[PDB]
Amino acid sequence: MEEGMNVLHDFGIQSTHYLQVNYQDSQDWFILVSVIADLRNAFYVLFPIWFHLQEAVGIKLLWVAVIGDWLNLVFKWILFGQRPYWWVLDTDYYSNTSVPLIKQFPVTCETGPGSPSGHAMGTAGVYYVMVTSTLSIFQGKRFRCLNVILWLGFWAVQLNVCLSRIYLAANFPHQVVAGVLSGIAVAETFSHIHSIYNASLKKYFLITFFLFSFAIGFYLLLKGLGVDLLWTLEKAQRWCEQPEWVHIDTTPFASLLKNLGTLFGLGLALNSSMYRESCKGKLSKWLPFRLSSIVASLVLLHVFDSLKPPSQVELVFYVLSFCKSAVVPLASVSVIPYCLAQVLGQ
Ligand SMILES: O=P(O)(O)OC[C@H]1O[C@H](O)[C@H](O)[C@@H](O)[C@@H]1O
Repeated sequence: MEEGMNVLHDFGIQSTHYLQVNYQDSQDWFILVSVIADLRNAFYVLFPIWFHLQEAVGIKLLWVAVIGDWLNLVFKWILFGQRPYWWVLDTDYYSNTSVPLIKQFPVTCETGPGSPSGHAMGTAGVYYVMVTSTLSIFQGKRFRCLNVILWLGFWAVQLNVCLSRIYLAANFPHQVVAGVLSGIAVAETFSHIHSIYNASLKKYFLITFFLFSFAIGFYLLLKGLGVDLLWTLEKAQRWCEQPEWVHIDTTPFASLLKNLGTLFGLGLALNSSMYRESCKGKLSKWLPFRLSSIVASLVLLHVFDSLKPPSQVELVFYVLSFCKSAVVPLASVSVIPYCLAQVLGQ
């Protein structure tokens, strides 16, 4: 088996070297592509925009994003998998030959296993939902041209994300291909599910509790058994160039809490009391109201994102991240429309 994964690793290293050497003027473009491809933008930009227009799309988008980031974590733990920025300096494969010279970037110090890519998986899962929903909405409200344009844009986005994750290292081509396929599969699976709407308040809590308990118990069971699931945190603390390039917000534990928090926040916002009576006469039916709601949500969420929880004790950071993630869907669905209604309603 060892002589089989080495071929894939060497192919990835050679591809990264070729991209980095023969394309040097596209560094900033690839960094920008890798920056605006974070899932943070799927909770702070896409969801507020898509919730106030055909609100059935926003709930599906949030559910797909959360379940995709839980499945990516769980399959990242078991599949293991290296990243082409510590493997180059740690392997003993490049003996009898010169080791290739690879370059690191302020974003190439990721902590975590990388067998399914997570940027590609999330981007595919979200943009497939968006494109399919738009095609369904504008279906004969010349369609072939729109179909071709939207699918071309989707595939261009996926290709650019793959090239970005390969150029800056931190991932192998088979990893990004697997991530794209898994994201598309998850998007389709939730495209054929109709129970995520009008769910009770007990359902959301039971679901998030089951996910958290499964993750924590699985980790504890393997840790007691003898294996170490958190092994990439030690290999990223030696081979990263600058010790300031690693952050705690990219620790497998942080993402899980940040996803459970936003799921619970969406549940609370949907099953609250202000949402059920947001309209008070003539409201929630006019374009100015919804456009102003979108603008206010975007501006206030962008301002509120600046509040960085203190990172001195890990438990405090985890709980504050949970609460801060829970705030955004609750404050974007229940509070801003209520304030706008009570101000410009009479
Ligand atoms: O695609 P990757 O390079 O593995 O990055 C994807 C991962 O980035 C962060 O570190 C988070 O832990 C995850 O929420 C995300 O899935």
